[PDB]
Amino acid sequence: AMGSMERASLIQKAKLAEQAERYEDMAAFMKGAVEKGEELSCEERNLLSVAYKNVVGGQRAAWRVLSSIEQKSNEGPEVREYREKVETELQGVCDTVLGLLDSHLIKEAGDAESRVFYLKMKGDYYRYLAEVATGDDKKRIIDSARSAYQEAMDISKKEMPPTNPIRLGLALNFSVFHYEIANSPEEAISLAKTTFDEAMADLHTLSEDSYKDSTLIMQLLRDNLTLWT
Amino acid sequence: AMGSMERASLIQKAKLAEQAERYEDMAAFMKGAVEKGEELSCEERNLLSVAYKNVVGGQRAAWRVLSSIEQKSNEGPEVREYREKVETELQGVCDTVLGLLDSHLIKEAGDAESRVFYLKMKGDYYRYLAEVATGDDKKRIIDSARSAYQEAMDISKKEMPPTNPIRLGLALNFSVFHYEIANSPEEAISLAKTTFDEAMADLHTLSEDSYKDSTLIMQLLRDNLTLWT
Amino acid sequence: AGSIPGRRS
Amino acid sequence: AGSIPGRRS
Ligand SMILES: *Cc1ccc(S(=O)(=O)N2CCN(C(C)C)CC2)cc1
Ligand SMILES: *Cc1ccc(S(=O)(=O)N2CCN(C(C)C)CC2)cc1
Repeated sequence: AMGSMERASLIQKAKLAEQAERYEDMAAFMKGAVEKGEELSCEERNLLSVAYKNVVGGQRAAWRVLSSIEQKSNEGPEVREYREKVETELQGVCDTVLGLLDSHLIKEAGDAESRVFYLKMKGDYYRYLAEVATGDDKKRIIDSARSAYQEAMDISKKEMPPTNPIRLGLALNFSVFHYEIANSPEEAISLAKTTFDEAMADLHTLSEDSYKDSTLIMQLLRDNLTLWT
Repeated sequence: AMGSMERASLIQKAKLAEQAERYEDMAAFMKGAVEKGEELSCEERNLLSVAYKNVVGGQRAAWRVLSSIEQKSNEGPEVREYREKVETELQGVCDTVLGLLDSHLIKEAGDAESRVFYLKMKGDYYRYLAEVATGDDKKRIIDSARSAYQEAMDISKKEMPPTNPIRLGLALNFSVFHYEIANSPEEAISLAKTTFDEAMADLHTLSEDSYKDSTLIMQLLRDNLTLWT
Repeated sequence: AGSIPGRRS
Repeated sequence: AGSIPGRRS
């Protein structure tokens, strides 16, 4: 689709699409940029992630509305058919993102910051697949999310300080995985509390701007702990 | 696209798509329902209008963001190219709606309520074309909006009470046409004030529920008058 | 200047 | 439970 457009033009248009709140366009521009085959910078990785999180976030919100109506109706075929249509679309977007990570973003990512970022994405998009999966295939999808998050966690704990925002966001999302997907609320609570406490003890090392970045995500961990305890 | 789905199923799915905030799907379902060839009920006309107003409203908001960036940059080709892409998409949606009205919603609409509703839509979608048009073709597009709104106004004044919500919304949108498109602010102000005053004098005839419907749109006329005077 | 929002049934 | 919103660059 985007093979004839320059990489730099795809990046520029992804930024314009974000300003215009055109997230499907944004995601298509960033897919085109990934498919140029070069590694992504920190800013470009963020554009890729923001684009797809907005696309799949709208699909997930729609799927939840439709799934609620469908469950109530089971307390014609149209509600199920339309929930299935939205579900298939959502699965297709998740498969597209997972395909970009597998061909070839992860394998070329050698610095800890890029590798953790992509493995967190891989965990997130398997988690969104798990949200709509039913049965034993749900089990293998759940394991794929778990494995991606665990590898990211292992690298992050070895290579990044406890206040690093990607390390923090990874721990936040892995704790949500434990609570919401893996039926492990105590593991969720433990991980959120340990992550929060270890970040708090490292705040003294940070500049004012880094302090703001880290404390914002720490508050999200606290917000989940408040809801869970 | 939708030829194999039952009319009633398209209508049901358009309502589900509205609940799920899936307005492109909503518009595609209602296009499919129109193309079944039967006339639309009052509720179905509203679903058609809501679907396309949301689709084109997002496009217009994006076009305005991009047009602002482009004008600032004129104080590479990417901003113009992407504004042009969004503009072409917007024009395509407006042409699709206008095509449904012309084949064959308007010609089959004999009651005043349906005919005024469709002619107001026709004025609105030519007005959205006029917002992005440049030059002399802008003139013919502006005239097409004007002509559609004027025919709707003539019918509405003959056949509907001054508090009818479609009559009120038509007058509101025609006044915005005068102010924003036709460079006729005094005609805009006159039409809004006369419409408001004639509705106020007819409120005494209404039930509590009809009073609420009419006064809501009257407040929109007042809000424009406050901004314009 | 606002037209009819028209975005909710 | 909230994950990272992640929807604004
Ligand atoms: C998973 C994750 C992604 C990105 C970050 S971030 O780069 O530190 N940052 C992005 C933007 N920001 C908004 C502006 C609130 C929040 C996080 C952390 C974790
Ligand atoms: C142009 C126009 C369309 C529709 C109406 S309405 O049917 O009276 N009504 C629709 C929904 N409503 C929302 C719920 C506020 C507003 C107007 C009037 C004019």
